[PDB]
Amino acid sequence: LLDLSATELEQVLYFSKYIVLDPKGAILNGVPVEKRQLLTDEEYRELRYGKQETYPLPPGVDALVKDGEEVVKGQELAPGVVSRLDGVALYRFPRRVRVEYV
Amino acid sequence: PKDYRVQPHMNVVVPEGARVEAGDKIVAAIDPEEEVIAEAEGVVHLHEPASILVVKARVYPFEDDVEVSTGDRVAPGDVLADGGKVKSDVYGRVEVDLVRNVVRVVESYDIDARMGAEAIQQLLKELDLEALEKELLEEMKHPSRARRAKARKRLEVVRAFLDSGNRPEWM
Repeated sequence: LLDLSATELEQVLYFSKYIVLDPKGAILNGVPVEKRQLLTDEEYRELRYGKQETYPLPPGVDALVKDGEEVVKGQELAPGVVSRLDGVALYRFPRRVRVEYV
Repeated sequence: PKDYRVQPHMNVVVPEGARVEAGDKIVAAIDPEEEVIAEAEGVVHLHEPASILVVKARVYPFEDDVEVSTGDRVAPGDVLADGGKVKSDVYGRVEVDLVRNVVRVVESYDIDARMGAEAIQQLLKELDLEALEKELLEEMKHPSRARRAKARKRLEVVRAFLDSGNRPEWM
């Protein structure tokens, strides 16, 4: 009746916390909003914060990306940190300011 | 190029790749006095951030005019800044950053979403037995054997709920 996968989809969201995708939505993970389909307990939660992960850097360890700059899923953000999701890169707090001054 | 070691207990109101000449303070420490002033002319850079954090936000720079405030889900097209030349491409909280002179929006949505049986119940309520009947009534004939066996067993179910008086929400 509810056009879900007769056994799998049912059990998956019926007992677990596995989020159902009932009305609404438009943002995607590659393919447009799912009308009746399902998404994992991680997909939902992580939708509100895609890539939003703070990657701490040790002192005396500069970077490989200057502030606001598009990153690749796995691209070495820094010479001591390997990011695990795409998006843009952002800084936090300054410790060094090297730049041409006449 | 003189680096000038800036301690973390000092504020810095300078974006990456900014413009500074011998009169504009760069590292404007929370504490006054001794704080560095503009050393000569040129641009400015920022090295060794303690944290490099990525975000599924998108970058929309501006030179002037900040209309869209902070925290509002902006739809793909709604003017963010620059009078009208800067528009979002996705929903989500808009975090204005006057420091870096750029407004960004974290790609997020107000997706409704449940778990367990209350998840299914409401979806059962929303199921219109009427429209689905016609939809499948066509889905049974026009399509081939692939979708035929599907609509075959599928239609009889709803049809059974119609000539009953018991809505499928009662399950």
